[PDB]
Amino acid sequence: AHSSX
Amino acid sequence: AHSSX
Amino acid sequence: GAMGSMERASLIQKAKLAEQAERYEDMAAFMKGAVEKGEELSCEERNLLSVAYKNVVGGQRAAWRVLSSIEQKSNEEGSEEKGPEVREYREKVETELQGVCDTVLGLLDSHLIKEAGDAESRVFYLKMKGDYYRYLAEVATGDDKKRIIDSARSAYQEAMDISKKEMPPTNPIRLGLALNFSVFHYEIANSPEEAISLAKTTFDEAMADLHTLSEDSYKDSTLIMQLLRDNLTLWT
Amino acid sequence: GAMGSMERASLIQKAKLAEQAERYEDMAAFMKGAVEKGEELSCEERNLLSVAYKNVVGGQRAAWRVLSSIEQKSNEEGSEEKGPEVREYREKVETELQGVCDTVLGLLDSHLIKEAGDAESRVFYLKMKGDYYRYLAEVATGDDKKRIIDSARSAYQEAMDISKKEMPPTNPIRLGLALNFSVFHYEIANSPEEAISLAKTTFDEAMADLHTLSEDSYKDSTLIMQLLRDNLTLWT
Ligand SMILES: [Ca+2]
Ligand SMILES: [Ca+2]
Ligand SMILES: [Ca+2]
Ligand SMILES: [Ca+2]
Ligand SMILES: [Cl-]
Ligand SMILES: [Cl-]
Repeated sequence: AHSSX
Repeated sequence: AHSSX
Repeated sequence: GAMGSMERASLIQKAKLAEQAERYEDMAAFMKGAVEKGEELSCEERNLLSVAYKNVVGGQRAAWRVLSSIEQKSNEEGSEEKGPEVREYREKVETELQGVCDTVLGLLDSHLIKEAGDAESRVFYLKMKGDYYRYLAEVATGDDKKRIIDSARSAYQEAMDISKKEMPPTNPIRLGLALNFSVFHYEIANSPEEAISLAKTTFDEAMADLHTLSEDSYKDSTLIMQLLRDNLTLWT
Repeated sequence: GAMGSMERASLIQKAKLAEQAERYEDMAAFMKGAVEKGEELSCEERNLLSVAYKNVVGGQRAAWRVLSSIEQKSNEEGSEEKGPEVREYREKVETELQGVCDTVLGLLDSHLIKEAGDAESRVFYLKMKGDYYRYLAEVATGDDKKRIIDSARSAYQEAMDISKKEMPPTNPIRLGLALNFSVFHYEIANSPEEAISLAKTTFDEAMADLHTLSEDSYKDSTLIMQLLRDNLTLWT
């Protein structure tokens, strides 16, 4: 899954 | 310029 | 600390140079030094701190995952025993990763969070606290794994409560917080349905608020909304 | 050293894990520890040593170039003075780069080169010696810049003399040596015509020897020949 920057 | 690995 | 003799402004300037040079360990050390000056951080400075440690721990997490995979294969049926080296080196990387997480959490606790009164700063730091407990949770296996998980959840939840009361649904901090809390639910808390519900509700409420934004703010918000969409596509 | 208590074989095993994890500073430290066991290195071990430090110094060189460019702009006409920070941080990176180069050259001198009797090992180490003096030369500005340049030239020249007597013109070590010596001529010694002549003669003599090779050896040699061709296209 993609998390924030 | 390209050098070796 | 080794940065105690350097001016705050010089540390910030050098953090920006280190980013341009992709020297993220340097960047982190400079920003740690800036935090330890004891003054609150501006919005730009908070993001420098976050970017620096995100990149440092990101490299550690990637390496830990490589090594953990190799370790797990070595413990399958039919695998030749190659000694303690894989475990040892995985533990070495894991300990360094935990040390970075402990450093960030120590900065947040001494004393960034307690002096953060504005919603934008308090939510930012509480999100960071949830993130670095989440990274600890990714590698945790012992008696305190459940407490580590609950520390991440608690930090994310306080940030969510503030952000919902004090920030519009398109605010990029609020969006990135919800994104990461949803990842926590999916990957850490074994709650994929909660992960999916949070990502969809976050996306939909931001969609309905985009009409209030400038072109520049619209670009900032949709960037994170696309990550929510990417995760939902992965998860459904 | 910190690796003195670890088995040689364990250091080599961990160097290979660190490579898979893209942990090149770890990889370098492991291989430094292996060298300091005092035994000669096999072909595979030599290449692990080379890959590790090449990646460490490669990141340092890239950062130094970013910072040096910023520094040079800050010293143009009309540039606002921003204080000593750019120079300071460039010097910090430069000093760390020089320390890595000194470490490699120290390993080669104590005692890899003197115990290297086979052409494949001796040429390999002398090429490395030329490479790391070349990296020192890239950042040198003082009284010993000329001696640093001549130390690179001398090491490359001894490696060339051996390789021409003892190795076929398609040997990948010989080819990579000639490639790097040609780069030295172009970028360090202000001798572009020598750089071009060496690259063309190296390429042409390897071309004429390819018919002797297996498919696998052919692939190894042509890979480096293409880098010679790329440089000639850049330089002509
Ligand atoms: Ca001051
Ligand atoms: Ca369901
Ligand atoms: Ca032993
Ligand atoms: Ca000419
Ligand atoms: Cl280890
Ligand atoms: Cl500095």
